[PDB]
Amino acid sequence: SSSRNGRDSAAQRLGVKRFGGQVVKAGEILVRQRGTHFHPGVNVGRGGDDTLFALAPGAVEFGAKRGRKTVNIVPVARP
Amino acid sequence: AHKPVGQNISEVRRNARLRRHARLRKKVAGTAEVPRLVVNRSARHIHVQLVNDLNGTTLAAASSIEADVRAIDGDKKAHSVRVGQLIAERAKAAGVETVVFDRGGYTYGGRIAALADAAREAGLKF
Amino acid sequence: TANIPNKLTANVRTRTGKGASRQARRDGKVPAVLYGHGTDPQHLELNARDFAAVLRSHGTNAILTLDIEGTEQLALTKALDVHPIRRNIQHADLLVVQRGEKVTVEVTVLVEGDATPGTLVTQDANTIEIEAEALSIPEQLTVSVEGVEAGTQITAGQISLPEGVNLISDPELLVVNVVEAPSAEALEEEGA
Amino acid sequence: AELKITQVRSTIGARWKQRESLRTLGLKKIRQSVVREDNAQTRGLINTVHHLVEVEEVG
Amino acid sequence: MLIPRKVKHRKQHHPEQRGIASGGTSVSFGDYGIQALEHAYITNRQIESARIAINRHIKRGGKVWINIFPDRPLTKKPAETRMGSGKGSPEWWVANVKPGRVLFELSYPDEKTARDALTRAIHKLPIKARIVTREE
Amino acid sequence: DVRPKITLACEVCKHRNYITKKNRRNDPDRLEIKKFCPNCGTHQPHKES
RNA sequence: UUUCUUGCCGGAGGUAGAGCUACUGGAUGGCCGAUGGGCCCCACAGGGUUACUGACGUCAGCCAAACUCCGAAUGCCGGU
RNA sequence: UUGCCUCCUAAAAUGUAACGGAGGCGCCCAAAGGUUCCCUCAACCUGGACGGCAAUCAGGUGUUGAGUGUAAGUGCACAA
RNA sequence: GUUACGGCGGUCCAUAGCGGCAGGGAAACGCCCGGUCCCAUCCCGAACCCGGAAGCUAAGCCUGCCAGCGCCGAUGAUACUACCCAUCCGGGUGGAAAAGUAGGACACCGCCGAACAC
Ligand SMILES: [Mg+2]
Ligand SMILES: [Mg+2]
Ligand SMILES: [Mg+2]
Ligand SMILES: [Mg+2]
Ligand SMILES: [Mg+2]
Ligand SMILES: [Mg+2]
Ligand SMILES: [Mg+2]
Ligand SMILES: [Mg+2]
Ligand SMILES: [Mg+2]
Ligand SMILES: [Mg+2]
Ligand SMILES: [Mg+2]
Ligand SMILES: [Mg+2]
Ligand SMILES: [Mg+2]
Ligand SMILES: [Mg+2]
Ligand SMILES: [Mg+2]
Ligand SMILES: [Mg+2]
Ligand SMILES: [Mg+2]
Ligand SMILES: [Zn+2]
Repeated sequence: SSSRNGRDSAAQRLGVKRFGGQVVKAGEILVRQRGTHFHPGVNVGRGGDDTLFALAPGAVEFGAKRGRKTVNIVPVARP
Repeated sequence: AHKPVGQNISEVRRNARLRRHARLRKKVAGTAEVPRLVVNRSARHIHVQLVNDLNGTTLAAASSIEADVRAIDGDKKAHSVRVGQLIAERAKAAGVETVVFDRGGYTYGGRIAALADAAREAGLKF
Repeated sequence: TANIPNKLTANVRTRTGKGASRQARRDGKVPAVLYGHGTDPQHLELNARDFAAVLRSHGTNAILTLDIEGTEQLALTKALDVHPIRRNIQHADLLVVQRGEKVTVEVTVLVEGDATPGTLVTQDANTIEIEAEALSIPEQLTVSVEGVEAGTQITAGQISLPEGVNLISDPELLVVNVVEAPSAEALEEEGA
Repeated sequence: AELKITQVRSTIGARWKQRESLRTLGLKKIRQSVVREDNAQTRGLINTVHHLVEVEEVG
Repeated sequence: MLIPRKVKHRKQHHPEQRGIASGGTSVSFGDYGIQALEHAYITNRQIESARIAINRHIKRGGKVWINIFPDRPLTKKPAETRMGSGKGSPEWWVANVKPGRVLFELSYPDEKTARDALTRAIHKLPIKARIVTREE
Repeated sequence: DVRPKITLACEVCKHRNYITKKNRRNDPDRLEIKKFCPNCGTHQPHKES
């Protein structure tokens, strides 16, 4: 006999790439995801594939707004 | 023992305005540099506030409630024109030139458009 | 009806957590919490023999006078953690009560009496929820099925409560269902 | 206070974190002893290697 | 025999025989019951055997509850087959039984006959079990 | 086949500026849309070649 | 010294466990009674009854790698 | 059986094998794309000519159980 | 400054909701009156929009009071667990739920504007 299974797709390496308090440059990808598990917050953009990325440099800050989990960039104080 | 059975039109209207105001707010936000000009329109009056949504603070306000506006002899659009001029003057005194107009969930036109056009005419940039 | 408090010696725990608790049980003590309307949780150990004997004599809802560092406190057994296998009491929740206080308690409904000969009595509620005074809590409520025929459905509203005792469970709860005794044919179908 | 810490067991078979905690305490051979201040950092290192060391309190 | 009418997943990983039962550890329907003291897969054939043993002993005038339903499939490969070529077809239905779980309950007027009946059932089960009452 | 590749050419200068697909049964007619033409440096009508 | 180790601080998570009147399925016994079914009035209509059958609902006891209202310990990323 | 996509296995970052457990793809849409503006399902209860469990109409309850071209998952009622 | 007041916001967005009982109209918010005018209905001035002020707090909105349903929720204990002892089972140090209980809760905070006081 034989199995009708044996198939799978490539692992897509999704997930949080920059965690809380990490300093990021503008443009840096913060999360890779399929829907809006995380929503864009302040100075965070949403890509066409729902990637969240930084619009300005600063520290990554996770927070909740109206229950929706959100990723934010907070400006870091200049030296 | 009268018990109302459904929703009065005023209830439906109130929450539907709030709904579509929230919809507009997804994109329109105010800052100290570019405040949000919020308009509230009643049957009798029209009110405007300049809001900085970062602090949640009002920089300048104007309304048809003011005696200066109540003295106006024209129709409700004429009062809207006066309120538009008053808010531009008070905003420019507050150090503001550029604003983003928030129609408050009402159709852009009529009294709302007459206020916005009077504000533009008095030199608010929007 | 009026119950006298049963005296138990109790000492404040020096240490808390599973290590301390396991050692206490190994040395024959049961850990307990005392908490109250006064919002002042105390961590105690009771002697396992004495506490178990009180529960055997006066049931799960026994009223106790605890002796804590020489101060007597009135308390009610709120809840018991019993290990499913060893059947030992792991932990006790004790609620402080002042005399004359209303307490909501679950009491055991016993069934007494010879049902009509072709009858099987099935008890569907082990317990009913009651409001009573701290000292008036009956240790067991008895319902009599001495005569009822098949089809009868003793409900919670039909059970005698002493004075002071109020029913909090809704009256529609079936406590006893009386059914005509299954034939051998019905035993063979049931659970097939 | 001070703690005298003596290595009692081999590092053979010990995990990376255990072996490196011994290095961080300054222990490199069985029966070697180091003197360390009793602080949180020192306690955490001891907790990682408590089965490999003997701890004695000084003062 | 007890079989589920349908299952969403007909080929399942084996149930894990770890931990003490957290649910169904007391007698809730009858006055007597059988409490498991060991881990096992109890099959529907064992349940049937045990239930009929209880019925035969009491003859009539009692009620038997089965607190456990064998909805977990175990597969089997065809005989004399090499390893590989896909997972076998479902063959047995079992309940994952943990110590503390009450498996059977009985209501009967006579305690002596009730205990004997439950003993007859215990000898049918793959595990060690004791008789437990509603009382503390 | 069902959705063949079509080339859009500028009506003015006829440079083949774009390539896209259409269902030829849903749109038998030659597709006509406005597109930016680099040669002309302005949006112009483009038509399927 | 950027590596590693230990303490502390900032993070995301859905495993262990647990829970399910929180969803999708499985599922035990009561209670209630649509639904067919039998029968009496007898017209096929409107109704009154039955050792049948049982939806939906409700009370109590449960189960799941591809269930989750919940949810660790560890591990991982960063800062110090 | 061989490439690609989704889930579980996978041990709460990522990754993770087997002739392990389940499915899908080799397109489709000139709008089912862009933008502006507006709206809120499904199910259930009640009333109404054909018309019935269910067509279209009216009122009420209903926060999401509907719907998202097409597998599955993550999302989406603020709507996607 | 004080108000059964009108807006715009905020809260890791229900401790804020749902529901019940009672009450409020000074300026506001509202229903409300009416389609000549900008504008509007896949039909309908119902809605959207405009022009008004005869009526009314009956609803929305607002205030007070109920723990009935939702919601939040310890302490302790347990389950589980990292590391370490332990020839089979178990145990120690550290972390520590879910459920349940005591109980909380009929929201709270910021800016502007009314009206009245000064
Ligand atoms: Mg995948
Ligand atoms: Mg896109
Ligand atoms: Mg795309
Ligand atoms: Mg070794
Ligand atoms: Mg359970
Ligand atoms: Mg077409
Ligand atoms: Mg977390
Ligand atoms: Mg599990
Ligand atoms: Mg799970
Ligand atoms: Mg992973
Ligand atoms: Mg992992
Ligand atoms: Mg490999
Ligand atoms: Mg007035
Ligand atoms: Mg009208
Ligand atoms: Mg009123
Ligand atoms: Mg706790
Ligand atoms: Mg909890
Ligand atoms: Zn051209």
